Amino acid sequence: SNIRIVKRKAKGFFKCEDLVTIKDAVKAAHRIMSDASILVRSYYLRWFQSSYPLDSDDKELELEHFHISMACSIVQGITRPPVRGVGPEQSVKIDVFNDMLDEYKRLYERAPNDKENETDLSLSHVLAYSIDNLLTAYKNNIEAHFSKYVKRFIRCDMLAKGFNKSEANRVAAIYTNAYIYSSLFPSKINKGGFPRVYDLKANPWVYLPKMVMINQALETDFSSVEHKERRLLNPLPFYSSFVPMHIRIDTSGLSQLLMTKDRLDDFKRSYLAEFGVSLNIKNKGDMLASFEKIFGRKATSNREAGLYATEMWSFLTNLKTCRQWKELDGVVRKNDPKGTQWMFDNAVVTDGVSISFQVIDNSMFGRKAFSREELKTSKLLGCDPGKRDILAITDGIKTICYTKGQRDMDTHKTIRLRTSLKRRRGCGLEEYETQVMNRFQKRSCHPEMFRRYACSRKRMEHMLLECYSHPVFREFKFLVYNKTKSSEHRFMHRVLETFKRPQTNLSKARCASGVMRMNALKEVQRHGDIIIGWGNWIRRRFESLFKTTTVPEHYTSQECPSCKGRCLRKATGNPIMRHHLLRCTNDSCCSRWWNRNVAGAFNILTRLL
RNA sequence: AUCCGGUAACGAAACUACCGGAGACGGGUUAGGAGGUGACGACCUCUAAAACCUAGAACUUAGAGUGCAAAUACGAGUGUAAAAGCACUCUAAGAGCAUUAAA
Ligand SMILES: [Zn+2]
Repeated sequence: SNIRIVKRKAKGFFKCEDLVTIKDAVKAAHRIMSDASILVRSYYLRWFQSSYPLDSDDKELELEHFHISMACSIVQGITRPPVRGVGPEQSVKIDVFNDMLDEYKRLYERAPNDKENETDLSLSHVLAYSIDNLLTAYKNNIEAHFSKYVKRFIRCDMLAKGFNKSEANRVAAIYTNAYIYSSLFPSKINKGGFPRVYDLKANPWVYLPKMVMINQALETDFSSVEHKERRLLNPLPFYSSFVPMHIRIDTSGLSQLLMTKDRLDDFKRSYLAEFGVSLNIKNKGDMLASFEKIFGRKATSNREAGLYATEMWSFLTNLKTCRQWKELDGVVRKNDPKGTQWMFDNAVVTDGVSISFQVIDNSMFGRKAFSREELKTSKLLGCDPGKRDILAITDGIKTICYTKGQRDMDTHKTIRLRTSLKRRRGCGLEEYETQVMNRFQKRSCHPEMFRRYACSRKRMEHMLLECYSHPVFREFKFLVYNKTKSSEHRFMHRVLETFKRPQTNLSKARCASGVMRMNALKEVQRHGDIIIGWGNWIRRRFESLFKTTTVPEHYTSQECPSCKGRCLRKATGNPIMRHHLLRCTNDSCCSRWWNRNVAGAFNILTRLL
């Protein structure tokens, strides 16, 4: 199906009287989720010491959906398991609640208190979607960063054994290629002979214990290794940021928040008068009943049911009487070949400052089902995606780069940091956050080190949340998104004007050949008439205005256009070995001075030609 | 304090130096422009804002328009009688979120 999102400010969307409830709901959601994540993280660490190496008669611990749900109940002070019924399958899961409950007592050094976290509002339903995001986070972190752990462990070992820090990466790469394509890998799972990549995607939980072991050794085993090389990772993600996070609100969730039995009667009377049908609702919880019993008759089609959801939002929100409704009232973009029509999807995501609207295709609205010759005339350009500079563009006679500093100035980097320090320093919390908490780095995986950090934060949790609850922090969170487009769009506009006119010089770039001059003199007047090369190593928005192509990156930083062989290496022969100075290693070269951007970008463009 | 461009010492740097332009989130609070002598200044008026305070808005780029701010001479050496910037309407091209995280 087709799904799209629209992001706008939340001002005016909610009614004035109901605005207070929404604001307070966000605070409770962040506190419960943040505390729950720490409790879950601590529990898993204890399981690591329970059995390692793993036994052959038991399966690895995999976190299920109800694990996080029980954790939230413990935080709120629930005294008994939420499990319903008795059966062989629930024999083990029932006892797990007691173990987790005991762990919560062990984490803190004081008697648990219930009302320090409970809230009178019934915000249980909202927490349902927040759990899903955390669960999916573990899979993404394990699969993506697994290869990084392997290289670092081998890299640290080489450094410890006295081997030079230059060949350590090469040695690690050789081992990594063989195993991927001694104790850092398990036995091959798939019997079909496929590479280990398929095995990694088969299940991420199997490899999670291995990463935990790697981190523990890195903290203490490699004492002599330099601090810079020992960059600790976070195999177990957890919500550490104190800033409130976003939440998802649906029709069922919205009713549980704002609807009340006394106020419910007003909705029933309004619906009956305006539609002539009386709802079969007698209590607040009856609003979640199936469509069959709501009216006593069944809908003729799936799209009919969707219309019911839309009207519910109108009563509790100014959906059709707000400024933002202009872009959601069946607006069709000018450049859609299919002429698709979109409408509100009865879903809202907000954090109290910014609101994101979910809009789906009209054709699929309701109950969804289960789920070449242009190169001759076009002007050619190449790119060399580096690290210091996000992107670089060359044409054989001049170069332009999108430096990291350019984005920093556009995003108001200095102001954001300046404002944050001053506001926090007013309450005196700066010393505790930096001087104290820095001694107990959160990325540590040992139970003892983590326990010290966990209890320390709990003591100052009340003060920290109030200080970080100021909207100023969230305002900057929206500012970066708004300014991100401006920084990227302006650079793309500069690209057109940079090469719109024929180059005014023909001899400054001595390395330029006859072919380079022929392409430079070409005149362009449209965005789509320019073709920009790209490499395997931001491209989402660039392709929307300019056509792109892929070029191999093999040996693109050593080859030279007018030499018998590779001649590019780091500059030598001077007392100072500067950061990015490059000098040719032979006199038979068109140019003796080179830099990272021009040296690599020029070769990429040459291959395209 | 930083970004961009040029200049040499064979498309050279976080210092090898110099020169010409941008910019410091929103609101209240300071110095610059224009005008009762569009001569300077004597006296006032419209806009605007670095340091400080503060629970506080906004979909993005190229261009086209409208709409703003009012109070030297004649004569019998002599008396006196449009800029910075901002707001709105348009055209063209775009328009999917929440987070974990790093060489
Ligand atoms: Zn060469």
